[PDB]
Amino acid sequence: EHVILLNAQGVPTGTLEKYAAHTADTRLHLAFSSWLFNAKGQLLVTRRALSKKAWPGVWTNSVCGHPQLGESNEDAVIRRCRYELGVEITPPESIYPDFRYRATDPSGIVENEVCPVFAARTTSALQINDDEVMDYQWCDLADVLHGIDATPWAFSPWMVMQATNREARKRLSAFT
Ligand SMILES: [Mn+2]
Repeated sequence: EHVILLNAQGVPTGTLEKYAAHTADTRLHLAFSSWLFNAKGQLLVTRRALSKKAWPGVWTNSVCGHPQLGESNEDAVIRRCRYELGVEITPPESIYPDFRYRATDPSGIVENEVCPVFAARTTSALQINDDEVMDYQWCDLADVLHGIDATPWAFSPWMVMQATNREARKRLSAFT
């Protein structure tokens, strides 16, 4: 696994090995986030495994990751959903294509990402990958947004930042 590097124009300049790109001085790179909803309209919230290098043991939106060379964003979502959660999904839909953030985790590991956001619905049962996900929950969207708004430090910084953008929250609500 690698990440795709980007300049200030969102133009790709190359590539680096996933683990090694993520340091105290992480260079701008490409990621994605998806918000997954079941047939009841509940959002899947997941807790990252204790073994993750960056934000281990942290609650977060359904699935995030790094698209690889030659793979669309959508296919990255679909593949990471099969890999982390053992689940099939409807075609990912853009909700926040221009999302970009920088943040620092309790060990000083920085994420610095152009991170388009998607929503999809699950169409099969979860089969949890314990190396990635230590816990999850199905929740009402409005409950999660109140949590995020009250105690943001309880969630990952990309989850919070995505959820707090007005256009993004409105599209996520409409999707449910
Ligand atoms: Mn990253």
